[PDB]
Amino acid sequence: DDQNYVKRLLPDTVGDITNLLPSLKEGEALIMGDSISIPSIVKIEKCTIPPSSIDIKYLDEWRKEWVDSEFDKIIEQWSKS
Amino acid sequence: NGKFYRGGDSLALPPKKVEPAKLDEIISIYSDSIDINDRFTFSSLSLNTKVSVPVNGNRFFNKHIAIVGSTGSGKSHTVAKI
Ligand SMILES: Nc1ncnc2c1ncn2[C@@H]1O[C@H](COP(=O)(O)OP(=O)(O)O)[C@@H](O)[C@H]1O
Ligand SMILES: [Mg+2]
Repeated sequence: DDQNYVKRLLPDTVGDITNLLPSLKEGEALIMGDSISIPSIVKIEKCTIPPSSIDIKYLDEWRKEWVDSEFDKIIEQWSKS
Repeated sequence: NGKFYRGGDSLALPPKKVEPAKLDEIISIYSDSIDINDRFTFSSLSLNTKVSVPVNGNRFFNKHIAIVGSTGSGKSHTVAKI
């Protein structure tokens, strides 16, 4: 539904664009408009001061010991919201 | 003899000598169908800049004009030139 919305109001198009939108990689963008003459597929240059990657490492953090989560300060911050 | 008649399925038996059309026959395609007082020119042919393309100036403006094109293609320039 996003792709049919985007492709209809997209001012230009590129070759084989229907399957291109799911197959875009991580950080890969398709820019078109009147500020760029050729609709091009670009890789956005990696952010050196990132919005901090919020993706918790999961298996290795499960792999360690059963840690004692401090429920008291978690609840008391939940309490004041 | 220099006057253009648009026809359909006119037969030329092969082989026939083929050369590029000169300036006057291409002019006769667009200029001859419109009376000289009725010609209104705002453009020329893309592949032959010497060939001017006139439209029927009365029929150009009574029947409404729809100028359509993408952003940055010059649509406002074509409107301004007309
Ligand atoms: N007949 C023409 N020959 C050469 N360049 C043109 C012609 N018409 C428009 N342009 C160029 O195309 C550019 C786009 O402007 P314009 O067509 O007015 O944009 P829009 O179609 O978005 O209003 C202009 O900067 C102009 O220089
Ligand atoms: Mg404009």
